[PDB]
Amino acid sequence: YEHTAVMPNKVGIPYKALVERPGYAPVHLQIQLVNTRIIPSTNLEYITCKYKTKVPSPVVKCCGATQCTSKPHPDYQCQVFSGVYPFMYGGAYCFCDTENTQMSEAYVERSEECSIDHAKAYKVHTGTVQAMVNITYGSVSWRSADVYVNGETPAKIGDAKLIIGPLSSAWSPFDNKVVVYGHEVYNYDFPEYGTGKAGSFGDLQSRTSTSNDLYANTNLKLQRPQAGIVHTPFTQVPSGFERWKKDKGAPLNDVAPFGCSIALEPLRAENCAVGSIPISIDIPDAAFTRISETPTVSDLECKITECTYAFDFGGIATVAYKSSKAGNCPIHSPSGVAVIKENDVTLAESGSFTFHFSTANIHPAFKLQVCTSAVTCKGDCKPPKDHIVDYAAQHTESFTSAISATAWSWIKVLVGGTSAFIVLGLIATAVVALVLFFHRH
Amino acid sequence: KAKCIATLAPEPLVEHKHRTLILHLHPDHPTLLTTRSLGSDANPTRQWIERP
Ligand SMILES: *[C@@H]1O[C@H](CO)[C@@H](O)[C@H](O)[C@H]1NC(C)=O
Repeated sequence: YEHTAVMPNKVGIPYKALVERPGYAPVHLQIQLVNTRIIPSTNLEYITCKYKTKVPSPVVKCCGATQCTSKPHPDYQCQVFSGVYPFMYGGAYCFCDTENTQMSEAYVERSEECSIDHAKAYKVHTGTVQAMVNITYGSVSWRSADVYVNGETPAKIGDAKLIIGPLSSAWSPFDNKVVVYGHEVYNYDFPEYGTGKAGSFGDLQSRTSTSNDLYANTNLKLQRPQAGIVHTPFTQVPSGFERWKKDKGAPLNDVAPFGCSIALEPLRAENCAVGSIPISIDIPDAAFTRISETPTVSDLECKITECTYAFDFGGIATVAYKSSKAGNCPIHSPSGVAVIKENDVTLAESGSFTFHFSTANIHPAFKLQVCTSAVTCKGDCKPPKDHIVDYAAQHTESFTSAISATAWSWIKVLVGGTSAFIVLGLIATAVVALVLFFHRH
Repeated sequence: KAKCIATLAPEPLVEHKHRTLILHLHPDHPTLLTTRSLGSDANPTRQWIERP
């Protein structure tokens, strides 16, 4: 038997319903999401990391001159400094006083840390949505499996076939461009490959951490060696990756709305409480028992003994009943006015049972279904004492949930009196108009 | 890649008021405090707490 319904996209809050198959006693169904994962499709654009400046041994040509040549090295620099007279530990290196040239060379490489300490720039496109669903029904214990939230792919969970509809909201916390560093994700419109500026995030760009073609854009400039010293001095703009690591700002993990939790393997946003999720579950035919084979419950009377509209199961109610064939009977409240904690109760030939519920209404009025029967529960609920709680609300608050009977009375008096004032004025006007007409005629 | 032991700031004192959370922070070292709403508007907050 296929049961179709819509459940809110909430994690940790179970969805409860009664599967009513004509001719069979209701089967209690409870569906709870363990986690919801939005897994977008990503394409690695390039890898950024701290650069290393490699400086080969300078060519010191004594009593002569050399010329620099271009080489296929990132940000390669070469300059011939004429008129050098370097000294070594063993004395003057060159003989000629000024007819000597030092050719300095330098180029940029990926540092050793780049294997571990690097940021991955990704292009993010719409991917897939998956969830872990926990389901129990009737006398079958809790079973769970990974399912695809697409409304097409069915999943077999404890002999039950579950089809989870697509999320009503296509919202995703990732922009078209994200930067992944360590465990943190940043929404960052990184520069296109080959466009990174010196001292900025993209100063060093590599298509992959093991590529042999490195883009480097730093103001690497060779300076003249100091008089008499064999060395290759250079100036360069400080690594824009280190700078970025200082000014990263808040990661997506700390600013994603709806409480999304960001994970990286694979990149995904977990437990985003957006929209609702249509569902369809085919319960096995063996889980249903014929009506004549289940207990008959009658003479139901529901008394609310205590109630507070707290986020927890603050309500307590006692139901008196008369029945036959003592046995288990499911309990459910079809309306959203109250959420019942217990899923089923044991009924004797006569007596009473109690159940707990959570409600946001100051004057809750809800129907309670006791298998083949139902009763109406009414009462008053006190305000909760705790200002802050560490758990999410079980109930749902409606527009009229907070309006008390006194507030309704005042609204009725307001509208009735105002309307009566206008109505009386109009009636008096009509009466006088008729009197004037009769005066003329 | 290795596992490093990072400091653990002292547990804050938490006081509750109507729709308000009051935190008394007594850090030992500059400690980052971040918060966000779980609604449609994250309204994130990020500040380094250096003194009580
Ligand atoms: C499903 O729910 C039951 C009861 O809440 C729990 O024992 C079980 O571990 C849950 N399944 C998973 C995968 O957490």
